[PDB]
Amino acid sequence: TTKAELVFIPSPGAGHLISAIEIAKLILNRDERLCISVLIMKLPMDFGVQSYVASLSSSPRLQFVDITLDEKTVAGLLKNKESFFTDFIQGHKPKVKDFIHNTSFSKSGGFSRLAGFVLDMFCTSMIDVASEFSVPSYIFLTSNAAFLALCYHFESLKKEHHIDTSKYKDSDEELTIPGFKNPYPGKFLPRLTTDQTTATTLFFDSVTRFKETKGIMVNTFAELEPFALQSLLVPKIYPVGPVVNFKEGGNSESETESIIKWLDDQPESSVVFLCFGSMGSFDAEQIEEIAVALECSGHRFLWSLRRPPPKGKMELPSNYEDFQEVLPEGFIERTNGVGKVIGWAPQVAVLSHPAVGGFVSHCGWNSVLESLCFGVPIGAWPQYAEQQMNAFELVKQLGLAVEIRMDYFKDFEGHGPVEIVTAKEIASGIRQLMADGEENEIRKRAKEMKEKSSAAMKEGGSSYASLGLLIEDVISNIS
Ligand SMILES: O=c1ccn([C@@H]2O[C@H](COP(=O)(O)OP(=O)(O)O)[C@@H](O)[C@H]2O)c(=O)[nH]1
Ligand SMILES: [Cl-]
Repeated sequence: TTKAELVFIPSPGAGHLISAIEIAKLILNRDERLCISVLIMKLPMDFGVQSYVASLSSSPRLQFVDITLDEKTVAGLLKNKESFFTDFIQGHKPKVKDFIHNTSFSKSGGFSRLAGFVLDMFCTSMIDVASEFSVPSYIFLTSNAAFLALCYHFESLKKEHHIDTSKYKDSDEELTIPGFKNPYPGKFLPRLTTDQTTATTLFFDSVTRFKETKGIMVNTFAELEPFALQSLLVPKIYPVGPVVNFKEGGNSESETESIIKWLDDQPESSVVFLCFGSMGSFDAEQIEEIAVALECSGHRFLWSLRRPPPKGKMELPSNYEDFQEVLPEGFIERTNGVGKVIGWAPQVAVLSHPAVGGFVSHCGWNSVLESLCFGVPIGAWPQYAEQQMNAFELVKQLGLAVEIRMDYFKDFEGHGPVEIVTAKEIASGIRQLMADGEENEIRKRAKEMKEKSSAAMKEGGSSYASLGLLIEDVISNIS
């Protein structure tokens, strides 16, 4: 009884790999007639993927294959410090076709014909390898539907109408974008839409190749982004989210216990939770401005404070040993019993706790889906990538977040018009986020999304049937 194998090729890096495995197990646990091969690409300096890959146990219907090139080849692929990433992924094209002939599930025997490619956004170069075997490719976007509508619009502005999108940079003119109810102010656009860099022209070349695929799985659900989703036509969109990994309870549990044990002592829906994603940090004078707003607000707070990278290079934000380096004098011993300052945080464990009632966030989409899965309203303080669009959508389109400052951009090169958001903006945003008990109407819809996000994944839900339709078309390639 033959099955169908899907060749998952996520963009390199843990996070993309973890999201690819999450959606892979959703397909395997839904339909017995499918196996999946995840192809891992590893960068040289990526501790974490190396740490995470070693923990991978190959399920009987799920094989994790590592296909990276020898270091001789990879080293010769740093030639362009802004075309590295597209060059690196393309560099694995010959080792992908080798996997198809040797290590894949094909040649039979549980064993079955190859059936499709599910590629990440940065892996559109793999569409051509899938066509050498006369087999359709797919896209799995861990971003949302509104960002796909934004990519289609700016791909059209750049390649079809040949518009120089630099004009919209920090502008006050409002754009009409398919999938956005109200005009989009230019100053809220992600930098990838206005920056004329090398990386963005190669990124929008990948958006042009979205049209060659059979389908696109987006990490959202129909009731969350209804206007953005119904503006997308080619190709067929499958909202299968919210896809999210709760299982990795690890930051291991001993420090989470103290954080959880402390939140257990706080009143319910009373603590506003500070966190800014994997690479989010702040400069000395901005952390200063946050401590004043937190004290001046009067609410309980769990603040995740990480230490910045050296700015030369040097990987991700770290952790402090003591926050005597960072914090204003007396703030620590004055927020005794009301506030706590940590480094890396068990985000899902914190957001699921009943004491947390507000989530100030950079609006990274995985973080947003985690907050909405537990009904926690958001304070929007975006930093990088598409987060400025996530913020504008959550604040102005979905009524699910209060603005801290939507036109904020964290500059890694050492680009923005605003350096410091003030404690007066932070406290006023926090004051509005936790206000009015549970008659806060932004909090009211956050409650609703928790029920709708849970309903979308169970049988009968929009994401459940949409995922069921994705599998049917995948097996329709094999018949
Ligand atoms: O202090 C932190 C910051 C982030 N995360 C986790 O890291 C991911 C961040 O998601 P996001 O979409 O924001 O990705 P990013 O924007 O960080 O690249 C989520 O799964 C969070 O649970 C965490 O556990 N602790
Ligand atoms: Cl967690």
